[PDB]
Amino acid sequence: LYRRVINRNNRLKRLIDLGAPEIIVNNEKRMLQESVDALFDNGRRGRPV
Amino acid sequence: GFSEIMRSTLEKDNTVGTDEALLDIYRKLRPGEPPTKESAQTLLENLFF
Amino acid sequence: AAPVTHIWYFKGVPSRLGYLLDLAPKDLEKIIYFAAYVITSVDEEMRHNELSTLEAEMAVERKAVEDQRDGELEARAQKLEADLAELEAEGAKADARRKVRDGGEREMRQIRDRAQRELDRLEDIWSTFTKLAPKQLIVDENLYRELVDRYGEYFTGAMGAESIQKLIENFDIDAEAESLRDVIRNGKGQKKLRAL
Amino acid sequence: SEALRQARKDAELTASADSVRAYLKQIGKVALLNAEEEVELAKRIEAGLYATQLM
Amino acid sequence: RVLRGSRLGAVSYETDRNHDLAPRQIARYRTDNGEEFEVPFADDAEIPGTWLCRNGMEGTLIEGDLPEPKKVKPPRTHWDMLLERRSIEELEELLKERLELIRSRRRG
DNA sequence: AGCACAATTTAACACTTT
DNA sequence: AAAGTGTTAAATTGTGCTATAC
Repeated sequence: LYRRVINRNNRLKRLIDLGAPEIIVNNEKRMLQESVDALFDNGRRGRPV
Repeated sequence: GFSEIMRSTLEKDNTVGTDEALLDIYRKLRPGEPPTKESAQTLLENLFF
Repeated sequence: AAPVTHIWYFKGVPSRLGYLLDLAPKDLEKIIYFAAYVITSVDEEMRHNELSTLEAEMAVERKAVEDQRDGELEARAQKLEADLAELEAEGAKADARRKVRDGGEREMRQIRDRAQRELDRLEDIWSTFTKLAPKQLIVDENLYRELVDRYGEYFTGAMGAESIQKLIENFDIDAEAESLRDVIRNGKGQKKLRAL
Repeated sequence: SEALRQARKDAELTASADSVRAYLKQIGKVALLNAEEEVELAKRIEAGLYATQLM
Repeated sequence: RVLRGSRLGAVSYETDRNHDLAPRQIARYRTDNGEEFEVPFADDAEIPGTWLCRNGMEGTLIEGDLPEPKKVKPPRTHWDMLLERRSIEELEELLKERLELIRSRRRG
């Protein structure tokens, strides 16, 4: 779970510096939110990892 | 014809026709998907037939 | 690199972020998981005083829609005059002339109703702008771009945890505390039972 | 077809809480291109890059 | 069966002490957002100019040495990927072309 | 699976425009 | 008389718990 959080965080940090359309950045931020939610309390919102 | 409950529901149902019930079934089952003519007559035959 | 809401303070029972902002949990999940923009601020002074010039400019675009409508309607009138002139200049069958006059009415109806639909769209965007307030929702995802490219200087809107952070920034606790104290003191009903 | 041309309107306002399906419905709203539109878009991209470099 | 395991490391048995320890000196670095970090070092140690601090970002020493920018580049910054495959004469005879399309489309 | 419980909807209502 | 419009109850979902040692 820590690896998935820092993975999606590094990919967001790369997509922002590279310059990207809004859809890819919003999808990355939603994936980051779901990764941190899976870290803190799994299986609460949506299906569990 | 005996069916004292069936004609009661046939009064209180308000949905008349094949397509008018097909859109209701599709919108209650998906939910919220564009009604087509494939998903009308093939969804019911792709779930039980 | 982007803020993230703590899951205990959003997906509890009762949801504390929903109580602290007076937002429904079904709307909170639409905001923070990138499904609906939220208005987070609106300049009331500019929207108050420039309202007359904005609706005067809005009537220009509405009459432009109506003008293109009546231009296409005059085109349909001249086209149906040409049909009922050149087809009936000689001897002809009756029922095909009935169908020609029917199809002219059909295209005229199509013109005026397409214009009616886009007129209702232009009414809807202005009715949405005139009732703007913070902690709202725009689930359309096309109407917000129309509000950003046009009248985009009168407000701010965003998506997700940064917008929730912006709402928490502009949150005066004492005003909500005094209002919640006064509601349970004066009013009654379901409104009092909620405010506790 | 008011219903048929409604439920098509009322489809795009629902949650669909599975995020994969949300991303697929989000990317479904942009049309494809033909073999000669990408040429025009690439010409516009290269012209804009040359203009930003000269800037 | 029992299945012993170990996180790879060691446990030494020197009884601990607290009086004679080789002497140390303190450096102080300063990061970009005005933070100060104190780092101990041995006395026989070349104190470096830049240090990856506890904040997560690099901080230089408090002195004015200015060691190295080390001439590090961009990498590929698009353009470079445009200029390496297409030359300047082909772009200048294209951009102006596109520029004339701004002149003809504006008036029809 | 169920047993309890509290939060969140259809619908059922009088009240006020149209 | 229709048409909303807000306030007030039954349906409707989700959360939490369910013995002890080898």
